Amino acid sequence: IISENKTDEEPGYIKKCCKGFCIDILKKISKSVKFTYDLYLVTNGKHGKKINGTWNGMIGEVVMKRAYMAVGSLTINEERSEVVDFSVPFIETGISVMVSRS
Amino acid sequence: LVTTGELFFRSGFGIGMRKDSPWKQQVSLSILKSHENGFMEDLDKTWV
Amino acid sequence: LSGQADMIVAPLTINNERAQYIEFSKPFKYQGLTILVKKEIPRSTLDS
Repeated sequence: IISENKTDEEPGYIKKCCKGFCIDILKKISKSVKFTYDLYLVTNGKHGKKINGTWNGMIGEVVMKRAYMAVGSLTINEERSEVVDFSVPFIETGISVMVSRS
Repeated sequence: LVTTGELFFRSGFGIGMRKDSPWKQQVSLSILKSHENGFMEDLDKTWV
Repeated sequence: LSGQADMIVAPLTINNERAQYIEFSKPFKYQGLTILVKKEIPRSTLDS
C-alpha cells in the first residue's frame, strides 16, 4: 500500500490471500517442477500500457527485474512478445460483442 | 453426416521445425502479426 | 530429424511426446477432438 503523498512511512503490507483459476495451476506446476514462490499484487497500472517508451503494471514489473514470472490474465500479441517471452497458451480468447436479447 | 459431442483435448495446431534454427522468433512474430491484423479471418472466410 | 526437410507446415498437433524433440511455433488455429456419426432420415405427411 501507499500512504498520502504529503507524509509517507515504512512500507507495510496487509497479508490477504489469493485464490482462483491460475493459482491452482501455479500450485500444480510448483509441485511438479519443485520450486518455491511467493505472490504479491501490483499497484501501478493494471496490465501494461506503453507511455513514452516506458511500461507499467505486471509487464513493467517484469522488465525492471523486480519480478520473474507474471501470471493471471496476460494475453499475447506482437508488441508484448518483443520484450518478454511468453509460454504455450492454456486457454483460447479473443474479441467478442455483448448485447442483450431483444 | 452430422457432428455431435463436445471438444476434449483442446490443443491447437503449429508449424513444426528442428530445435536449432534461426527462423523461430521471426516465424512466431509473423504468425502473431497475421492473427492480430485480420488476414486469417479473410483466409477462413474463403477456404473453410 | 533425419535432415531431409526443414519445415512441417501441415496439420500437426501439439502434445508432449513430440515437443521434447522439435520446437513448435505459436498455434495458427485452435481445435479439439469430436465424434462424427451418421444421421437418420425424417418422417413425412403420410396419407393426407
